[PDB]
Amino acid sequence: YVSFKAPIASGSDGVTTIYVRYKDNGKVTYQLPIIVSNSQDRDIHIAVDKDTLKTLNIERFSLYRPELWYTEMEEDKYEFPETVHIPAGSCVELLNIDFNLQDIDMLEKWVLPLTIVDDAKALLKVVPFNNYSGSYTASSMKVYTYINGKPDTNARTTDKRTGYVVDNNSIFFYAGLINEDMDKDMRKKYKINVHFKEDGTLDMKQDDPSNEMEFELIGTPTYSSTSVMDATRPYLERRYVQIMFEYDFQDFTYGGSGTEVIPIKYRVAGSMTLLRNINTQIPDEDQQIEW
Amino acid sequence: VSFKAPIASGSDGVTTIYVRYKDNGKVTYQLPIIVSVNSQDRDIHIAVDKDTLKTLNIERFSLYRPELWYTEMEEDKYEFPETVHIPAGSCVELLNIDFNLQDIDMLEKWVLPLTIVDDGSAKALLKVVPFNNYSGSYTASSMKVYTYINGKPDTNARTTDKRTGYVVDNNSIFFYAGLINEDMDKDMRKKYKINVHFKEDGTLDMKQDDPSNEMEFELIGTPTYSSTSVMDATRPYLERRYVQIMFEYDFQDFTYGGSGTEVIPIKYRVAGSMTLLRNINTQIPDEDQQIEW
Amino acid sequence: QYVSFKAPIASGSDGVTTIYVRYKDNGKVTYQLPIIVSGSTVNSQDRDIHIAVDKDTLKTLNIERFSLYRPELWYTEMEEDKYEFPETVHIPAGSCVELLNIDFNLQDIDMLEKWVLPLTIVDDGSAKALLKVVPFNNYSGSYTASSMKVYTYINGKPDTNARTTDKRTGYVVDNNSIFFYAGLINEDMDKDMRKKYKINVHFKEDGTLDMKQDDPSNEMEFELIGTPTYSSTSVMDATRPYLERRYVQIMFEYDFQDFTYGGSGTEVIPIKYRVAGSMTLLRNINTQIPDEDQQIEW
Repeated sequence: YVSFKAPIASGSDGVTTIYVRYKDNGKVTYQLPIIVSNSQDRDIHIAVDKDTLKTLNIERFSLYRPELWYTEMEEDKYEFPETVHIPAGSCVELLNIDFNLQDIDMLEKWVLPLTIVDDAKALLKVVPFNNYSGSYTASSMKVYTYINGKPDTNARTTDKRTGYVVDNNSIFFYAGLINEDMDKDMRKKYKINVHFKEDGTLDMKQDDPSNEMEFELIGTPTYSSTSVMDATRPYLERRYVQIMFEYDFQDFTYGGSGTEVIPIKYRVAGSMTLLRNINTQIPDEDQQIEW
Repeated sequence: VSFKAPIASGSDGVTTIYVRYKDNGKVTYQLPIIVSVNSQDRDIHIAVDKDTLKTLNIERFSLYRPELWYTEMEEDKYEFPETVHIPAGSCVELLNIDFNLQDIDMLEKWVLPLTIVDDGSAKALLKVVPFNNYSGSYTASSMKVYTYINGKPDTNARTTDKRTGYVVDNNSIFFYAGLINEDMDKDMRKKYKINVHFKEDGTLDMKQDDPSNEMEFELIGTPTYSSTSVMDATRPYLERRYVQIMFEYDFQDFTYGGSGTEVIPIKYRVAGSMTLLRNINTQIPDEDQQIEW
Repeated sequence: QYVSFKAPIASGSDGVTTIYVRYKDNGKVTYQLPIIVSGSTVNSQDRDIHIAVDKDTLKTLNIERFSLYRPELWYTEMEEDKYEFPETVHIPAGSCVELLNIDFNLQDIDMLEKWVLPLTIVDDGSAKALLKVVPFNNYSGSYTASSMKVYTYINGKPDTNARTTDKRTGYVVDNNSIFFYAGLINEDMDKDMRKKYKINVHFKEDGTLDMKQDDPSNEMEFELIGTPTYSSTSVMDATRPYLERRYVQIMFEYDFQDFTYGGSGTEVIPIKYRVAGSMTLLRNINTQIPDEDQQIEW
């Protein structure tokens, strides 16, 4: 039996998360092993399986929740050999998936659905990353509601916010506590592009040119990058990226679509910190990351 | 041959239609019956499609979430002609759906499932949403819900972004007390209805719907409301009409444990305001056609 | 005639029937499940009804209700070592009711799982029962947690703003010990992650509590603050004078860390919390019924 074997096992839906680094013009290669679980010179044929991904979306999220659906990766963003040759004697070969991630919209949950048509499926959730992207701890980020023109004393918080890749040193967030799984046409309006500068200051500007959420940065946001060695595991390095910011924005889409509502102005203030666990015994900058 | 409602259907195939509650709740909804030149005198037969609605409820919500299900509108609350004649040449005709909405329980998500059984040679799942000048989705960001801890309301308050005000009659609506989930078990949910009546003198009447008042609703002070209108800066013909209600009350959540089992009620102090916005396109003389939903 | 099962309460929206069994001396307790012969005529046959465990009906329910993509919400088939019941039940000619004696051995049962005993009548000697076995003691059930404040550690000190929920479930461990999930940890989260936040609460005679984390390595960095206490009080209902309301209030304060909020896999910065306040359990007792189990109004 000929199948695929990713470094980590798939989730409850059969989707495997793969982490690819965004580098120089975002050209990066992922190596997916193909296993024969051999006295034959086998030419294995691989193809994009659009249909398995559609069936999974229906089965998991249903036709009634398309905002939660995985999106098939665009043909212009990837390339892989149609045929993989495993000579007689070998039982393992690698499928080199070459990605071109430049200008990828991380609004979508990109999946590359692969299948062995001639000797088994692989639903690869392609997650680009840089030194500033991932799941930030947002417990010190306070979101105050404007009540009678002034921010209220009572603050709302969440445990984490995702920083999505834009390029090699820029990421984006969804403003305040905006639901990261809300209607895609509506959530793209709350993107905040955050660029990491050499002097330790950040650039924070809304993605929406018309700035319908009326994003307004307060003061000069900053970031600090520090590293601690683990006590228990002495070769493990914990790398922290703390971002400190303050801004105002408005939720003008909470009523659902179509409906024009009274915007709810919010004051977002505090910090968020990203952790990256690195196994400094592994010299490769990508293989050393412990996801 | 198909149907054409003013707004396109949602993610489930259900089209929301807005019908004004008026004089004893008798209102007619004129629903276009489009053709996509018609050289035939066609007699298009319309029927209630109970089965498409049942299939949708199962497919979207499942048999295990009936509290989320759409309810087929009661036969006593609507009437429409079985046959719609579109003469040769016409290509577009209006189906007259006559509703009798008096004493409609807006606890239910009413749907009128229609189908074309004969085109005289297409479905419409109409979610009937009655409205008055005071119903819709109210902004509830200035509404604070305090939990009673050791007999006194706590300092920490909980808020939500919106609450729905459902039609009762022409000048009365209802809300679900505090932050009670508007999609919870229907038998439980109905116990938390607050009837809000808008008087001319600018004051309100707020009383629980439950005669036995099991949620121990107690109005504090006198609830008032303000109704104002502003003309838009950008679009000069657009009129923004605001209705703000100002209230304070106490109630108890005695259903959070599910059903059957008896729990310690959680008393809450609800205090603040809620505001409803209605966008009206002046230059359109009809009071229902000017609304931009 | 139709042969079926008849539990004291009717089944839920899913079709699972909740049965309450008391945790006693080494947790050995018997549940009596009646088997009924319904029909217009009198049973003139000596019927030998055959009962079996129906693994498949439970699997079908789990998939139909929660789907294959939410296994953390799934019911778990009860372990064969925790129950015993006769394979055959004899209803003699004349009778239409007999009882299936289900003998449970609940010692060391992990209440992390929603245990279901799926039963079926394979032969009526000429109907399914999905029993959700819920062990209970005098301290287990759904506690009101509105006075339980959870403060987030911001810059090494607990924040002024507190988060609360309406209820927390106290699950049976033994006859006088229960467990909770620390702070506001989701009781329906990934089970492998969920089990790490168990707090074993033991009710002592002097009115004090023992609160220790179940995880031997204490990865959640649980730290009890001061001495937690409990008070047990009773009020008689005004309207129904034989009804007794039993309250068990537990007063505690502790610190813990949520180190699993990111999902599984990638290691996150733990969020330290200060949990402080009280929780109260209500139990309604019908004093006219002398039996300690039959008197409880669930």
